[PDB]
Amino acid sequence: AYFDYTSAKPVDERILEAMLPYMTESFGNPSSVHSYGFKAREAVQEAREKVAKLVNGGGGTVVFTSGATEANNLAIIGYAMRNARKGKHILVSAVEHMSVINPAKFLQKQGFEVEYIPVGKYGEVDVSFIDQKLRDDTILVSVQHANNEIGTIQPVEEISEVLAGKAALHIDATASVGQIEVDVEKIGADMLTISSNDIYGPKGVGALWIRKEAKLQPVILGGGQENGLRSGSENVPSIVGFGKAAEITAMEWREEAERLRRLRDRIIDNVLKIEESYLNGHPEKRLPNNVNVRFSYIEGESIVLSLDMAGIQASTGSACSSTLQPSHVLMACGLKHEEAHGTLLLTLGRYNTDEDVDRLLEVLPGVIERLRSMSPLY
Amino acid sequence: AYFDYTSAKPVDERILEAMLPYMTESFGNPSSVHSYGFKAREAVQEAREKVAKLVNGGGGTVVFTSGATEANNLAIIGYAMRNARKGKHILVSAVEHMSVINPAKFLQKQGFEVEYIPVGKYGEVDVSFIDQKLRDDTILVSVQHANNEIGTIQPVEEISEVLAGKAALHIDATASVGQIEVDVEKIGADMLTISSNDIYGPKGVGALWIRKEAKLQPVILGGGQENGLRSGSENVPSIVGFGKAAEITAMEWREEAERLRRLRDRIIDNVLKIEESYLNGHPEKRLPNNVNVRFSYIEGESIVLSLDMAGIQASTGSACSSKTLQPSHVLMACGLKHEEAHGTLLLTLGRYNTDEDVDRLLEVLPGVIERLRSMSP
Amino acid sequence: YSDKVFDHFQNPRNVGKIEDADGVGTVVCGDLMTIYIKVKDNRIEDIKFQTFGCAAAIATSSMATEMAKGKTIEEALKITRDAVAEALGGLPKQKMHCSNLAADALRRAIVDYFRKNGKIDKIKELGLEKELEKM
Ligand SMILES: Cc1ncc(COP(=O)(O)O)c(C=O)c1O
Ligand SMILES: Cc1ncc(COP(=O)(O)O)c(C=O)c1O
Repeated sequence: AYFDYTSAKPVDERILEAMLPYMTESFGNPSSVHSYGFKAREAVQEAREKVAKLVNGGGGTVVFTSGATEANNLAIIGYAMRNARKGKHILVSAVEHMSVINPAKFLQKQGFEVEYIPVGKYGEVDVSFIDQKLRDDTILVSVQHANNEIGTIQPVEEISEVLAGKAALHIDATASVGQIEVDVEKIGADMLTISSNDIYGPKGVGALWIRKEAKLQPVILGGGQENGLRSGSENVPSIVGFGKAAEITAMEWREEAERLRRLRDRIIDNVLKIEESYLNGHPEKRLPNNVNVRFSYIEGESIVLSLDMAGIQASTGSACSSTLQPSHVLMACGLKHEEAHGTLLLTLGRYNTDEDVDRLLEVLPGVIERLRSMSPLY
Repeated sequence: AYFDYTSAKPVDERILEAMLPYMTESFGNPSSVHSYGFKAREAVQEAREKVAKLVNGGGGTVVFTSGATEANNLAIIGYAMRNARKGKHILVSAVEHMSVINPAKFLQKQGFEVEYIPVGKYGEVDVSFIDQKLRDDTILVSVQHANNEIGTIQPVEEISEVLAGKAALHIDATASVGQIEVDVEKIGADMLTISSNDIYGPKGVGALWIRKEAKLQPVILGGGQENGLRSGSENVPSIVGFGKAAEITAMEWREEAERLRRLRDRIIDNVLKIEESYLNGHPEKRLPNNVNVRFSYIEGESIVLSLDMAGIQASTGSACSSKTLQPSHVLMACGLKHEEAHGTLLLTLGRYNTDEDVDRLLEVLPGVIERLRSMSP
Repeated sequence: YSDKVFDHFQNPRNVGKIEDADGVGTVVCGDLMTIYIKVKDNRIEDIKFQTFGCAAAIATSSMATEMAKGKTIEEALKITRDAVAEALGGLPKQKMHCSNLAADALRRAIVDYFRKNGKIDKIKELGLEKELEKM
């Protein structure tokens, strides 16, 4: 029973089929001026449009990167550097993925001023901080659509109004694309981060989408592929796969997320009967695929490994599973170091069944009991 | 008849056979502390070792990248940024790939003094220029092992000796792996770039070998994978394929190399026996897979698309095909007049090249050249 | 990861609390542990443990208490972090502090038992003065 979907996802069989011919028969390089390269270019172009179509991204550009991490690096460093003549103040959310938080920390070493936006007990950004700390010199604000640890969905449409086209708005959509509607014009984004594997395409590819006019400095220098914004011969097979995943997600995402929500709820309603258990992140404005619970008196890695020995895959924000520091997200919500130790994160996907849940809910309570009965803390 | 192996190669079928399970059955993330994490974690480390074994890499560390391009970005930018206090002087060969020449140019912008090592007629870096210009404040030298453009093999053994303890030595080994012996201790590499696709593994992954106690700043920032030098969730399948290809290249290159040298030789003898043909780069000290001749009487893209039409996938340094519209930097550096260089043919040979493929080009090429110069200004 | 570590984690030995225990020893991350011993003729007639912490915490606590059971006291003070790391089949770095955890809770238990039975002299004997003070 694999409930660790937000750390890795399998590649959908239909994506693999789209990919394989590009790896062995049409392995041409898009820059080549012959048949083999021309086929190669049609393929990248089709993929580009399927990714753009997925997020209603016609009024902007898709740039293929090696993943959400690079995409984020490029969004933050690429944009700020090229735009520093118009100001140097930046707003970033306290619960962003480290591929946002670390690049902002790099800009802090390069004469940029970065303010990190607090959140509340359920992990939603504080919009009135944004509106209070917005200044004529603020050029960028980076907030995620949704949070992949606690499941919480962010007030991005609200955020877009406040900004009022006075500072560029970056949105990491890594957790949202496939779970909830991702419409760049509806959420007023200027840059969007997309992950292939998060929608069941190959690992090691992603895109940053960039509104027309938003201008950026590159990070990966060399050949000038991606119109000068990302160099290296294009990874055609992955891009095609990424494209096939976008087409599938567009056609199937709604029914899938409704199903996962229903399974999410059965989990939460059952898990939470257990003496001393708590849901982290919002109880409703929450990704259909996320259950994040904590259990008093016990430690998260132990829950995780117990589960595994039953054949159940899961995840924890405990210090014990890293570094040795707990989850920065949990800290920001205002969990104490004690609370964060007993964390269990179960995230759902395309190959889950009611039977997976059956199995989980007959196994868990025995685990929590077995660990509790040894905790000096019980 | 595919003669463009250095632009892109097919993935080897065995590489493929080893990639799939990790896409569908064992799709776990190496950071996970459960069985699927554990398998993925063993799968990655075994590849890392197979890659280290390829270039003799025990006294060092393999860092996975999204490809050569990134690995060069890491070598130059990450090494120079982290070492700047030892000095800010940098030596870069004039015929490096652009993924080395561009980041250096970034550095010049950032205050670093970069000098470009000249080459002779066959594009071979001047080992003497490196002797007399290497200052006390030199921290990094970057010289490719071989040129994928013109085939020339650099004197890396002798360059490594000109140094000795002074500046770290970066070597781009993209052209060379699977072609000629690549040994980090023998060429004296302080850093070494490796390309998966170039050795029949997948596109989208590559590596930087880094000698123990050379220190770099990372480029890709975030989650702390690759021991803090390259964040992001490991592309387990790609890395597996990369290892698998590493394991075949160790066990097959000596021979495949001979086979190709033979084919190159045949090609060499006949193309050269044509109206106004010159051979670019060194004729003897050259990769088993590089034929690149130039013609006075024509343009390159023409010779290329005229070949495509016969069923021949080739490449050109012709300015026409460059989107910026400039001719090859690699060729200008040798000394060619922008005009002379315009009509050049490049023919990268590879694994699935056979005798019959070679006999086709020899039955096709002469007409292509003749019934094209027959319409010349 | 580690081999017999799985077996002591999933099937732990001597979990529990001891009423009218003869010695109770107790110890940067989130690992807290106590050991309980009953002592008859200079032996550990019984040992039970309670720990809160990672899988290696559990494993080492299990192993340590299995190692000490029915042993003389001087035989038990011989149960260093390494005799337990090795005992299981070793552990990886970073999680090795969790072996120090168990070996320390056991020492303290033994040091508790001496401080309660006026055997303060043996505390000196015997190498364990420093750990009484830091308690
Ligand atoms: C010498 C050399 N270095 C670097 C590269 C870059 O490889 P990629 O474009 O796949 O990153 C190439 C090939 O393009 C090359 O020939
Ligand atoms: C919100 C968010 N952003 C970015 C990433 C980066 O993912 P990767 O490690 O695939 O680059 C992740 C993890 O998947 C994530 O959860």
